[PDB]
Amino acid sequence: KVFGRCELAAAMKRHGLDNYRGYSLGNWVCAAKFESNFNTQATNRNTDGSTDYGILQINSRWWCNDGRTPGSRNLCNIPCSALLSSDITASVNCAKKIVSDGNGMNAWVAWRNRCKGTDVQAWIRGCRL
Repeated sequence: KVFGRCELAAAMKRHGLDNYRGYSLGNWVCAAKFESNFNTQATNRNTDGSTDYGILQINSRWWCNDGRTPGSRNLCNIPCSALLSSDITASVNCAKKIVSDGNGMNAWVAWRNRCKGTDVQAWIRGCRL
């Protein structure tokens, strides 16, 4: 499904992402917008054989297992198909593990490119949270 901006902000908040590891809610909403355009079913193939899955475009080489990626490490221990669900729970749980990995939100290229620095709070203004 395609989440509406405020609808997603409320779901990610309910799931403890506001200020998780030092990143305010807007950072996460901003990452979702440029990563998948709020679509839980987005997928994208990479030159190395991996695919990025879901609302947060979590990569199959290190994080989830899709059974077709050479060098798969499955560090969130989850099938990549669980990440395309309408329930963002599995994507959120795995993102909490990715961000804890000593680099933070730099794991998401769209985030470092389009969100890091800007007024990320704009992503949450006008919503009831």
